[PDB]
Amino acid sequence: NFLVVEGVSKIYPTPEGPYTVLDGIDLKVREGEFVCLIGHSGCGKSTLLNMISGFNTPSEGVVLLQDKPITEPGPDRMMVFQNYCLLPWLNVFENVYLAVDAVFPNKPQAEKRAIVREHLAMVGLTEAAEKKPSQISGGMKQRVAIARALSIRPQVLILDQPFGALDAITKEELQEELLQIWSDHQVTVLMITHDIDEALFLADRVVMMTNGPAAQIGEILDIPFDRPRNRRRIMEDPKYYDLRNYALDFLFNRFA
Amino acid sequence: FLWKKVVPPLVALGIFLVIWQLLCLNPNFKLPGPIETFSETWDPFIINPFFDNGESDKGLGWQILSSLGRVGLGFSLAAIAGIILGILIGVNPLVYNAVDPIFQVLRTVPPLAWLPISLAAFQQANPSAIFVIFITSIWPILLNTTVGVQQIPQDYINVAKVLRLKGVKYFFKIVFPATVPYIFTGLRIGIGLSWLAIVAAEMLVGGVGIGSFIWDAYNTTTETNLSEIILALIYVGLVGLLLDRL
Amino acid sequence: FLWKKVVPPLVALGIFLVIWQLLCLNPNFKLPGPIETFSETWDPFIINPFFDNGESDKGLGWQILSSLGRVGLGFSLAAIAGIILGILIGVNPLVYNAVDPIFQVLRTVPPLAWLPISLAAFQQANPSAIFVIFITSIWPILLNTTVGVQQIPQDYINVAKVLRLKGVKYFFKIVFPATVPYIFTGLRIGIGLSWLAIVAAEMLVGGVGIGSFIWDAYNTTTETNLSEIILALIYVGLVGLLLDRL
Amino acid sequence: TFVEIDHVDRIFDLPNGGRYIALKNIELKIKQGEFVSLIGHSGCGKSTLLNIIAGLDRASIGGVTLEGREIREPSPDRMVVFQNYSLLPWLTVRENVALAVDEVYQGKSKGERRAIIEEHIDMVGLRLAANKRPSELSGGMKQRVAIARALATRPKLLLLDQPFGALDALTRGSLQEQLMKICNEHQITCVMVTHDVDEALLLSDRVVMLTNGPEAHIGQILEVPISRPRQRLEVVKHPSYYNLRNEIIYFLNQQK
Ligand SMILES: Nc1ncnc2c1ncn2[C@@H]1O[C@H](COP(=O)(O)OP(=O)(O)OP(=O)(O)O)[C@@H](O)[C@H]1O
Ligand SMILES: Nc1ncnc2c1ncn2[C@@H]1O[C@H](COP(=O)(O)OP(=O)(O)OP(=O)(O)O)[C@@H](O)[C@H]1O
Ligand SMILES: [Mg+2]
Ligand SMILES: [Mg+2]
Repeated sequence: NFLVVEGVSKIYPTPEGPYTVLDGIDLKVREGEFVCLIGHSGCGKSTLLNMISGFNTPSEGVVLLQDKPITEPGPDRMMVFQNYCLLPWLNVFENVYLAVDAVFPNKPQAEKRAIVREHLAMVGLTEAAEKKPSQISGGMKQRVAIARALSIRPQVLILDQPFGALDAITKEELQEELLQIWSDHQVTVLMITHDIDEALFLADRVVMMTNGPAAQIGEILDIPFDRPRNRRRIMEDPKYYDLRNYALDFLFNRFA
Repeated sequence: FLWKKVVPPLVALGIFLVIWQLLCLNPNFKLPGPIETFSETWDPFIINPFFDNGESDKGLGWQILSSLGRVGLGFSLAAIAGIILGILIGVNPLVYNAVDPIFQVLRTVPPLAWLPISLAAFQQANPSAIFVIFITSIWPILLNTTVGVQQIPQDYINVAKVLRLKGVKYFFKIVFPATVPYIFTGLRIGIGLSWLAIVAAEMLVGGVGIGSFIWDAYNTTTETNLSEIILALIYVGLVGLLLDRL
Repeated sequence: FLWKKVVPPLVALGIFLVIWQLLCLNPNFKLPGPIETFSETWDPFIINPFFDNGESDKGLGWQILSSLGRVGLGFSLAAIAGIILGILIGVNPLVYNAVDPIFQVLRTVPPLAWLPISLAAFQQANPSAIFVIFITSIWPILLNTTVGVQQIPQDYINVAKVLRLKGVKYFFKIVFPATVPYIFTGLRIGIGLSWLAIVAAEMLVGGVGIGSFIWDAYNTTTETNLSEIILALIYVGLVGLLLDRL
Repeated sequence: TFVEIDHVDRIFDLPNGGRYIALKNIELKIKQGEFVSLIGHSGCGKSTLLNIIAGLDRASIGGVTLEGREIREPSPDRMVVFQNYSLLPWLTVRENVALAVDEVYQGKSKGERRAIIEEHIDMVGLRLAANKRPSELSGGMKQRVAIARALATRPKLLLLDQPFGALDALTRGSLQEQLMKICNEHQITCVMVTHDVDEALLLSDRVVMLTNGPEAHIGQILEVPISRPRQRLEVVKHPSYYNLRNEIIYFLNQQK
């Protein structure tokens, strides 16, 4: 109805033959949902979300957004890249300002400028607004990509491990901010996480993919918690500490 | 306090200026040394430039200035054409594959071979000299810009693909800042080639301009023959050095 | 199935071959068209190369091969000298700041201006022609290599610094693989300059070789004057195209 | 003592109208064979301090002493797992590890060197991708080969900068093992920068806790009184385990 993945697959031509990454993945993501895609390293989480963002054409399959095939990346499908693609010649302010000006140039300065300023303060890079990416740390590079994506406020958000290089305090702070902007708008978030505690706190549904070649979706879960999720209370519910080890069970079972 | 950026040029200038003199100790070495070169031409030329003796004997100040306006116009047109074409050729790999050979076969034509062809095309011989400068010092700018665009990292292109960065916005925000070393190196080589083809280009104009001064001094063998052209080359290099640092 | 790699060059070859004929419809355009250029020189030259009718009249195959052996030795020396130097001046920025000016002033010298200097230094005139080719087609190889080394990402340098990679091993494992687009682009431009100064270089040798054929056809005006030099340039371009893809 | 730090104080120029003090007055002594964690906030100076020990960065005032000799340049006995993984795109996974172990062990008959590369690939589980370039890997996959080439050299001092950030639950837990036993079997002292508290306690002997903001200094050097053989299961059962963990979260919260 909103975002349909219809039997997509990915074959990568290698000198040793054909390598299969994806095989028969089906998804039905409704508007405004939060989906966390977890799995092993090298199973195909980034490849699967690349097709939704338009960066990878499926070998056999099609991805539809509102009954429309996806073939080219757009600004309504903003992505947070796993490598934090930032332009080295721009500052933290200019990197975010590039996305703001490109997706809507109609309004003049001092209004789109304020959008950049508030998003830098949201991630906490207020002091780091005049330095190049070569002068900031890896975690600070991550927050520039987050601020760049959140400023556009796209129809659907695609995140590829957006909190990997952040400490516990900073990561938890950004999770709440991500949730706040997720509810105040109609943003659909497709998120990749390697932390089980992170996926359960944010996602409405948790999707796991099998490891190795020809990876398909296995044992999709639902997350039945009250919408205003808060820490120190979601762990208190009996629905926690059994969904979590269920995810750990699948991750450990996929080995060999 | 520039002790490592103004002194090493002078220290390095000490070499190739004294060993040049020692190279003349060999009797077979007919090339004049720095002492001979800077003394034979000292009286009429090094004493004062910008002197007029009628006809076309304008010393060296006007000769290097008259040719400066020729290479300046030729390089400016080639720099604009080379950069724009290189960006257009760098993108759209089908277009790069389309005109691949007719740019390669057209860039091996010597400026002396361009002299008769440009005469027939332009029957004024004033813009013919400009074309020789333009068509010679355009391939380093064109090739370096094309290779620079083709070598843009996918990370910057991915950022451009997500946003609606296409057309002039894509070139001015992604293509140009990324390919700065390639474009500027092509301009650096292009500057040298504008002066490298000034002797041939100014074969269709009067006796004023460096390149006509070099040509007629090479044809007429006198006692102060090699010294005159060597001093002219030094003037060209210094002018090309200021143009390089610009 | 080369439909987007061999076909577009010929489709793009149709343009600049028919508009070239259409440009001659203007009576002021004295340049011969493709039809007359390939017809006036058809009988003696295009029918069969490698015909010897006496000294300095060895058709066109020996002309394109005698010059090929001159640019081959000149470019090979310049390619080695430029790459080895470009790495050495590319690293050690103190050396780069040391000989910055003496290379800029020495690369604006036209090949025709190198002709009297080479004769004085080399009183044999056989290697002096090689020197003109060598000294002309060396700076793009030198300039691109220095820029490439200076633009090596710090990530690759960090890997080389943590390990004991320095000297020959650092050049063959980090400097060379990283600076492949820069070095090869300079070589491609260097190939063009070797043929760009072949007319000037062969001013000191016999009448055999392309460059002597261009020069003596430019000095003497005949009915098949412009057509002969245009055909010779086509042979140079095709040979340069084969050398470019190597 | 094995590696010691007197008074390192890092100042960055910030050419246009500023003077940033990343670090100041850091005193730290690490004994031989000791595993030290370097937890802290994102952008506080963990990598800058780690680089100074490695030699990639020069302290403005102060110095780092290793076995009685001053540190002034990078050396193979101080191999670093780079946060950006610093992979060479023109070399495969096997060749990237091969480049690391070819200069540390010159004169090894080229027969044992191949075995060293292959068995270190086994440890990180990249056998099915030893012929793939970094351009055709994933973020977690690129991280594993980065640590694979570091462990192949067997450094006297091992410097780790977020070595498990892009790994899932099983691989990170599996790669936490085969790292402490190398530190146990071989006399390897390790300095680790991590953002996961549950893994800092499992690996380290004492936890250095930097202070958020400019002019960062060492807050606490609290040590874990747990037996050296750890299997990640009984260490949690220790009553003191949670006491140290909440102490770590305590200082991280007060730096907000
Ligand atoms: N261009 C490519 N060519 C060949 N194989 C590729 C290519 N891109 C990805 N792969 C392979 O696809 C598999 C999964 O890649 P992908 O980047 O989607 O992993 P992931 O599970 O999302 O990553 P992470 O390690 O961050 O969890 C890996 O085996 C990888 O080698
Ligand atoms: N060249 C530089 N110029 C200016 N400031 C710099 C420079 N290098 C680093 N900094 C700043 O100094 C601090 C040191 O950053 P560092 O990489 O050490 O942090 P970190 O704690 O390792 O980061 P993270 O946890 O995000 O990876 C940061 O605040 C950074 O912005
Ligand atoms: Mg990935
Ligand atoms: Mg860091």
